[PDB]
Amino acid sequence: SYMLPHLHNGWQVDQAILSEEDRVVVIRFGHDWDPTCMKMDEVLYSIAEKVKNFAVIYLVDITEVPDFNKMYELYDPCTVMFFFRNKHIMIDLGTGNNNKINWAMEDKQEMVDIIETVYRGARKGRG
Repeated sequence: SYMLPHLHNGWQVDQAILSEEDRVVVIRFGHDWDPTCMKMDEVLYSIAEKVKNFAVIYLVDITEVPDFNKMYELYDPCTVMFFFRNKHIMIDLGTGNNNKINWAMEDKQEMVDIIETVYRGARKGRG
């Protein structure tokens, strides 16, 4: 089961997005034996509990998760995505130059920066 909570089901995903009960939510799409995921996951452990009370990340594999396959939906190595207010928002784990985080590169540095603006920015309130 590991630490970083995962998810692979339309019922758990469609419900998880709305079942935040905190603030935001992070989701990763790729493979269990993916390199880009190994790097991102490494940072998660350091940037998880730090604000888990507000944000709720969830790993996902582009094979077990029935997120509309169509026929050849697969093509990209890996990538991350954030969800807030039950909406799909494009937020990179820690863009170093450009393009989503498919190659993975930021560690607990670029991440903490983005997560700080996302977790705090995607609050929707008046705190």
